[PDB]
Parts: sequence; structure tokens; C-alpha cells
Amino acid sequence: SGVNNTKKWKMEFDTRERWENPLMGWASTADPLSNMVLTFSAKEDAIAFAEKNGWSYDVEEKKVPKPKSKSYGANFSWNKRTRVSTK
Amino acid sequence: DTTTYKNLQHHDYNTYTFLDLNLDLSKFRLPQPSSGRESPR
Amino acid sequence: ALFVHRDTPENNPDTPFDFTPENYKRIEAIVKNYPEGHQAAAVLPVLDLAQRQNGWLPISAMNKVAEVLQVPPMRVYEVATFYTMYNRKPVGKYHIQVCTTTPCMLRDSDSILETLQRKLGIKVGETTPDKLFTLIEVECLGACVNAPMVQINDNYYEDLTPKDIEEIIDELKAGKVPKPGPRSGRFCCEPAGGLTSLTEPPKGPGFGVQAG
Amino acid sequence: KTSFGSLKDEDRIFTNLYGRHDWRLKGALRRGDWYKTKEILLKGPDWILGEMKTSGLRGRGGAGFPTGLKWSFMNKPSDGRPKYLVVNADEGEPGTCKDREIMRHDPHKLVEGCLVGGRAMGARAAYIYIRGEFYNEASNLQVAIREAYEAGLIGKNACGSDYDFDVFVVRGAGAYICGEETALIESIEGKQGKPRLKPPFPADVGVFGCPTTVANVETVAVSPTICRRGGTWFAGFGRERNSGTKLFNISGHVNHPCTVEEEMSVPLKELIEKHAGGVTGGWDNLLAVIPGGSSTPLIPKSVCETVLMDFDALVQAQTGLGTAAVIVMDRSTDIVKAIARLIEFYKHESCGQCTPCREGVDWMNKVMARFVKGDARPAEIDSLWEISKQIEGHTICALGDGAAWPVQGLIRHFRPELEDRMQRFAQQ
Amino acid sequence: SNLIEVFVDGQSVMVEPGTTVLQACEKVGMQIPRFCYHERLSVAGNCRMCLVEIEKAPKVVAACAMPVMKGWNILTNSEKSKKAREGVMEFLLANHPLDCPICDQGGECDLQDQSMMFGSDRSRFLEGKRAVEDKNIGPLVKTIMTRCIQCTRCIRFASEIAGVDDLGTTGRGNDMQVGTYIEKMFMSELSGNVIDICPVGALTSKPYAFTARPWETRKTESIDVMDAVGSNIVVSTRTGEVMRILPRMHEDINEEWISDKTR
Ligand SMILES: Cc1cc2nc3c(=O)[nH]c(=O)nc-3n(C[C@H](O)[C@H](O)[C@H](O)COP(=O)(O)O)c2cc1C
Ligand code: SF4
Ligand code: SF4
Ligand code: SF4
Ligand code: FES
Ligand code: FES
Repeated sequence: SGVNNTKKWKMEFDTRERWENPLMGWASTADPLSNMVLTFSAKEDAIAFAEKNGWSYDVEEKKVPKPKSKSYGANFSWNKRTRVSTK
Repeated sequence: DTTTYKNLQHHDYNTYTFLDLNLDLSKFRLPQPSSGRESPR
Repeated sequence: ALFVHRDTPENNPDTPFDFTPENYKRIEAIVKNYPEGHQAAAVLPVLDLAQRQNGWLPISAMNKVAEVLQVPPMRVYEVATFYTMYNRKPVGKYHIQVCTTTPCMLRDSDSILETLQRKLGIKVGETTPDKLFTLIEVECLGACVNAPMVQINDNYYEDLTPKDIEEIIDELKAGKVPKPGPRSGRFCCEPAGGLTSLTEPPKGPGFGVQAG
Repeated sequence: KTSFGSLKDEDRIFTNLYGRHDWRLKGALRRGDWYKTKEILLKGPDWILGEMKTSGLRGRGGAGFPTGLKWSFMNKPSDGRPKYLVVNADEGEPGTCKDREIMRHDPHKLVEGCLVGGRAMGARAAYIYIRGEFYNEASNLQVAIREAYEAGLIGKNACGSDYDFDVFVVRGAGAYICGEETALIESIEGKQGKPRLKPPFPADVGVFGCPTTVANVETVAVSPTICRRGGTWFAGFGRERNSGTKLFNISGHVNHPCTVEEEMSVPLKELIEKHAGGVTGGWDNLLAVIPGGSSTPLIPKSVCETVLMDFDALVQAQTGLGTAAVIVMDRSTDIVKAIARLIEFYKHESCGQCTPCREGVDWMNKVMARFVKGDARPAEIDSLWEISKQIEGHTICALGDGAAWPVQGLIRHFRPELEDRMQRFAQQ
Repeated sequence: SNLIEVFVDGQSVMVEPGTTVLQACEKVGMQIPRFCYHERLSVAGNCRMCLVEIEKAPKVVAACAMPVMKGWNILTNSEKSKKAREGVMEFLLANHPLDCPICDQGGECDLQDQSMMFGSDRSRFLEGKRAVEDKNIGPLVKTIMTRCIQCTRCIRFASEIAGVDDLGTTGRGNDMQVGTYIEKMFMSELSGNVIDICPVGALTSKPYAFTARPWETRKTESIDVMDAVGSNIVVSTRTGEVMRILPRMHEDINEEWISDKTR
């Protein structure tokens, strides 16, 4: 239920072919950008870094949860359907 | 008087006394409220 | 003890149980005891009534109560596990209880428990092979003054001693369900050493009345 | 206004607390009840709450809070819901027998006082929740209610009054936690006896989501004659802040254990000596006393000779009054065994929804058993004190407090006995 | 308007009535620890871990359930609240079983991380734990109930979101056992979401059973193709394979919930 792993804009790369190593079965690669992750306090910083280093980017906007009206008294209503049958 | 015990009727109560009396009392009691609803489902 | 159910041959969803035609009258009275909605309030009296018609609560009873009330059965299972006055396993004709909280542990309750063990030949939580008596150690029961006490099918025997429960048991075995109350010189909560609180007549109406 | 504990029978507000005259109507009517109830009701609701606030009547259940203030929390009109009155009779705390002894032997006081409380407040009806083990008492009460309905004191015209009332009797199923204000309400609603968080308060949303004010038996049973005799008269007895009569249950290690109505602020020693004649072996043989039932700490005999049976006094003595169920120990009984038994009880009677009383009560139970056997070391005593203080104000209901307070009372006044048992077990 | 000025460690914040302390502090950035409250389920203050002092009130309050009043300062990093959290963690971890390397919610446990931040580092518990009978729900949800913390975050889901009402609590005390009183296949189209709801690993998934661990996993944000709802999804890989599926959070679709097919 924690949200601190959010709050920082990251910049990943597209994934590429991994394959079974014929000896032991390890996962191999032919790209070095596989384990690549950067972090940016904001978004324009990330667009800037990408435009600067020559990468075509797709930006996924910030997803924030809707605020909500909680009430511990709605669980014990006379008329509503929030009257929970448990406790 | 004040010489003996006079809550004596409870020495001969059955199992269905409380419920028989609530039954006899349901006649006297008034209509009840209504939440405009049959259940919270 | 368990708080989980496993379908025995005896206890199962097809173990037979349906209320009698009069208990249904009592049930609809109980449902009139609460508003039109919130008819789920009658779970406690209706389950107690089923227990009172069969002695114990099979799963069949716990589900027929739900069917009658149109409550989910799980809520009934919750309610039956929580409250201890419900017998989720079969018991005898005389369900005996003994208080062992301090106001009655402190007036020789273990003595009564020992005498009630040896006189019956059982351990504490066991039931007799004739399925007549049982025994359990429970908490307070609201008669802490008359400290050494018991409860035998919704009646109290209080202020008692070993001889005055041996006599009780031998009176129960021959069918004479005896008179409840203090098995001593007392008849109620009053001090055994004569009256000390009030001995004059109580005053009539209109006494000490304020204007109005 | 000094050293007043003794009184006479004109003031005995529980004239038949021993079942010696009659419990039915014909016989109770002589003892001054149902007398001027129409005039009481039609006098006004605010007049009743004024009588209450002038009487200084604190809640004669466990938590003593001034009524009048409590009952005035739903004087406001109804915003589209009915109002209800729950009378509490789940007399489950150890030592407490007074509500039983009034339930039988004087139900009509309760009935008329409950009516008076409803009309002082607003209430379509009332729900007299009573313990499941009190079958015969509840049946006496149902018979009394039936006689009242028949005689015309309740129903479509409650003693006239232009006000209609009903009185229901809900029957519990054997759980001490269902004495709480909110576990009681949920049990009436048809669920487990699990308290609520408070807020919400029962006066805005309570039973069936409707306003309620929960009240104890005597708290209401003394209401109608208070209205009938004034708050000046009820407040004249007792100290200025905690006034009135008081039922006193006495248990354990005394020659004549008894229930008594007495004057509040009476000394504990006057109470024990006059009624329930001297403890076994006399005062010198006294070791410790619990003034409440079990949710109050111990007293060491150092402050038994110089202490008044009040809320304020026992609070000043790092203790508290509850339902005033005196319990006595007399040097011939292991005390740690008694408190371990009390904690075994508070473990059995926990509901379990909030973590502290779910686990820590079981901690303290196990540790106090280990202290009884002596299989511990004194570095755990302050650890268990810390466990108590963790449980205290971290709970939904005050059963964690009631579990933690006897522990503190024993650690504060009887620590060297724990030390001795530990060193004995260690040597052997 | 219908606003309220509230302070959080002094810092002011404007919130509506009907809110709580947890939401007020979230508007600042602080999230209060928690094991019972979810933000999509009915409130039940059963963990007592959301405890904060107010600057002059004598005791602490459930921040998940207490509505916030005009003119309040919420003290989150005060010694009273920290003492409360340490005690609550002591009690939670008292009877909890040493099954962290077994448990599949091993590097995903809120209990771990909350013991690591908001809890002590030592057990003063010298007594025997308990052990609870396990339940055979079905082929998906693997119940190991010797470790349930009795938070009721599952019964509320099953009653309010799945609309099932076949899950509850049996008994009381430590002996309270969550689940059914009987053998019943909790077999619904929203049943695998309890695996995400239960912060503890009291119930996990059987397909993912014992396979991987969260630090090993790379996570690619994809979508679903089973139904036409467009439920946003996280596909978790491990060395070029697919290990499990998880929901994403989008409030217009897949409100933290996904069907049992696509997971
Ligand atoms: C665990 C617990 C059990 C309680 N049991 C009772 C009880 O059995 N009878 C009672 O009158 N009050 C009991 N109380 C206190 C009630 O809250 C109180 O009686 C009620 O609020 C009415 O207060 P009053 O004295 O002002 O009428 C209990 C409280 C707790 C925390
Ligand atoms: S203190 Fe005990 S009885 Fe009270 S709510 Fe918490 S767990 Fe239940
Ligand atoms: S839920 Fe699993 S990982 Fe978390 S503390 Fe319990 S055993 Fe350890
Ligand atoms: S099974 Fe999980 S979600 Fe359900 S009560 Fe236990 S810890 Fe909470
Ligand atoms: S303590 Fe034994 S009856 Fe109350
Ligand atoms: S998060 Fe508030 S009590 Fe659980």
C-alpha cells in the first residue's frame, strides 16, 4: 500500500530479444540498454534529456488516485445500502 | 411484612416463557418504523 | 474449542431440522420486535430458540435460521461462534457451569469443581456416557455475592457447599429438578447475618414529593 | 458536610432490593412508583434534564460521566429518523450483582424510569438488553412489562401524556463485551458484539443507524423518583461533584457478603464494618481490596483506612470506581493468582478486532501465569508494565484498560511478592 | 466554500469536511502506516496502527477513521505516535510465524517495511506462538492462516465489491479465525484480488507459488486483451519468462481490480 516508489519520473527503454543460453539456460542479451533506468524529478527534464541524446519518446501522463469521501458512520445507516452486515 | 422471600414465581418457569410473553406483548405494541427498504441486501 | 466445521455423519447440512408451527409464531413475534427493515436483528433470539428446541446447534439449524431470516449463513456462523451460550456440539440434559473468576474462586470454587468431578466420574469439559450431565468451567454470572454457584439449564444454585451440590446432583438424577437459589440460610443477596440495611416498612405514595 | 456515609430507609431508593414485599405491580405501587408519571412527563423534557443536571447524577455504570449532559445530546429534533433508548443490563463484570438484584425484585422502577428517560429525550421505544444467563430475571421483567401494558401505563397512551412508548426486552448470549455502549448496539442489530470507534457517537448514529443514548439499569431506575423528589434532595447526599445513593456489591473474604444501597462517599471501612461484618481475621488480616469489579486496580490497606468510596477519591489514589463491586482479600490467598485469573477472564471475553487486546492481553495472561509459577525474572515486570501502557489508550473500547489496570495495581503495590516467588523458583 | 483549515506538523492545508486525518496528511505527502484501510473499502479501525497525537489532546486517534476538526495540528513524527506504532508492531509480530523465506509476499510485505521504518528491532516476547488451521478455498488462493493479522480487508472486499458474503470471522480473542466456518470454494470472477489486498501473505496465489521473488522481477506496463474493458495491467517477468500478472491503478477502468482470467 506504499507509494514512495512513485513520485519520480523514470525513463526506460524498449525490451529486446532474450534467449536461453544453450549450456545452462541462462537469459542472454545482445543489447546493453536492457538494465537501463534513469530518474528525473520532473517530466520536462526527461523530454530534454531524450531530445538531447536523440531518442524517440512516448510520455505516459501522471496517474493520480481520485480523492474519496470516507465515512465510518455510513457502515451503520438506517436507510442506505452501506449498512455492512459485518464488523 | 418483611419476613421471607416473595419472588417465588420463577421457581416454576419453563423454557418458552420469555418468548410466550413477547408473543403476548406483540399485540399491545405499536406499529414500527420503516427504512423504505426490505433489507440492505 | 474448534471454530471450524467438518461434516460428520451426525452434523451435516441434511441433518433434519425445521421449527415447529408454534416456534414460527414466536419467530414472527420476534421479528415484530424490530423494525421492518433490519429484520436481521432476530439472529440471537432465533438461534437461541433453535438451540432451545433441539438442545444444540447443528449446521442445519444455523442455515435454516438464515433461510427464515434471509440473512447469509456466514453471518449466522459468525454469531454462533462468537457468543458462548450457544452449544455448537451436542450436550446432556443438564448443562452444568461453575464460576472460577476471583470473587468465586476466592470462596472455594475448586472444592465444588472437585466434588462435581468425582461425583460424576468425568473430567471438566467431558460429558457423561449416559449423555445426562456435562460440566464446564466458565466466567462470572452476575451472582458474585452468593459466590460458590452454578447454572443448570437457565436456573441458579448459589451460596452452596459440597454437600449442597452432592444433594443437588442426586436430586437431578431421579428427575426432581429442585428449587433454585441459595442453598443456605439465605434466600437472596441479603447478609446472612440478619438484616442490616432496611427493616422498617417502605413508605407509601406521595412521600417526599416535590411540587408540580 | 463532613464524614457522612450512613442514612435511613426514607432515602433507600431500592426499597425492595431483597425481594421481601413484592416485585409485581400490586405491591410495587405501594412503594411509590407509577404515581405522578403523567405530571412528570407533561411537565417537560428540559425540566427532567434540569433535574438531572442539578442532581449531579454521574453514570452508575463503569465509566462515570455526568448524565443530563449525556441525555441532552439528542434533545434536538429528528431529521427523519426515530430515536431509541437502550437500557444496559449485561451485568458481566465480576463482583457486580446489583442490576440482577433490581431486575428481579423491582422491575417497575426500571420500566417507568426508562419511559421517563425516553420522554426526557425523544424515543419511540426502548430496548432493555439483558444478559443471556439472566433468563428468570428477564421473565420477571417481561411479566412486569406485560402488567404495565395491561394497566395502560405504556403503549398508545403512556399514562396518557399524549406520548406513545413501547419497551422491548432483547436477550443476550453470554459475552461480557456486549456491555459496552456499542457492542451492545451491534448485538441488538444482529451481529457480533464488536464495539465501534466513537466517533460516530450513538446520539447522531446509533442502533439501526438511529440516535440512542445507552444507559445502565440504576442510572434510569433512579430517574423517575429523582424527578419526583428533586435534584436538591439527590445532590444533598454525597460530595458536591459525585452525589447520591449507590448500590454496593460486596464479595469474597468477609463474613456476610451482601448487596447494599448506601450513601456515596462513605468510607470503605465504614461500609465493610457496618454491613458485611468484619473481614475474616479482622482488619489486620486484610491484605487488599478491589473497589470496582475487576477493571480497577488494587488497594494495599495503606489507603483503605483513609479513603472515601467516590470517583474522585479513588482517582486520587491511582485507582477508580466502576460499578462499585467491592472485593476483598485477607492474607490467606495468592494475589498474583487472583489477578492472573482476572486476566484469563479478560482474555476469554475479548472480542478481538483491535490488535492490542487481541494479542497483548494474551501476553499478560501467559506472563502472569509464569509469575504465579515463578518461572520468570524481575526484568520482565517493567516489560509487562510497558505492555500494559501500550494497551491502554490504543484500543477501540475500554476493555484493554480494564485488563491493564489490575496489572498496574499489582506492580505498584505488590512487586516484592513477585520478587520473592521468582527467587524461590530460581533457588529451587 | 465549506472548507476547513487544518495543520499537519504545523503546515496548513485546506480540506473539506467528511475527510479524515490520513487524507489530510496525504495532501501534504505523508502517508500514515496502515494494515486495515485500503481507500476502496469500508473503514474498519482494526489494526490501530494509524495512531497520531494531536498537539494538545490527551490521547491518540485512528487516522483512518477519525474525521478532522477545525483547528488541529497533526503530529506524525512525535514520540507518542512512534511509541504507538512500535507497540502495535510488537503485538502484530508477536504470534506471527517465522515464515518470511517461505512466504511468497516476502519482498512485498507491508508488515516487513512497516516494522523496518515504524517499528522496533527486537522481540521481548518469550512465550509460545499459536498456529491456525488452514483452509482449502480453491485452485487459486493458497491460504496459510497461521500468519493472518485479522485486518478484515478481505471480508469487506468479498461483501462490498464481489458481493459474495461467504467470508467472516469465527470465535474471538487470539482464537478468532478468518474464513468460512465450512469448506466452501470462494470461486468468483473477482477472487484473485484478495492476493493483492491481503498485505500479509496469509493468502497468496497458487500459480505463482514459490516461483519468483519481487526484486528479481522486471515490470512492463501493458493492458489486457481478454475482455474489451481495457484493464490496465503490469506484466512481471523473470529472465525472459512471464511470472505473474498484476493490476495497475486507473480510476476510469480497472479500479485497482482485475478479473481472475487475466491474472
Ligand atoms: C468492556 C466493557 C464492558 C462494559 N460493561 C458494562 C456493563 O456490563 N454494564 C454497564 O452498565 N456498563 C458497562 N460498560 C460501561 C458502559 O459504557 C456504560 O454502562 C454505558 O455507557 C452507560 O453509562 P451510564 O452509567 O452513564 O448509564 C462497559 C464498558 C466496557 C468498556
Ligand atoms: S479492546 Fe478488546 S474487546 Fe475492546 S474492541 Fe479491542 S479487541 Fe475488542
Ligand atoms: S507476511 Fe510473509 S513476509 Fe510478511 S512478515 Fe509474515 S511471513 Fe514474513
Ligand atoms: S486474510 Fe489477509 S486480508 Fe483477510 S483479515 Fe487476514 S490479513 Fe487481513
Ligand atoms: S465472579 Fe462468580 S458469579 Fe460473578
Ligand atoms: S489503518 Fe487505522 S486502525 Fe488500521
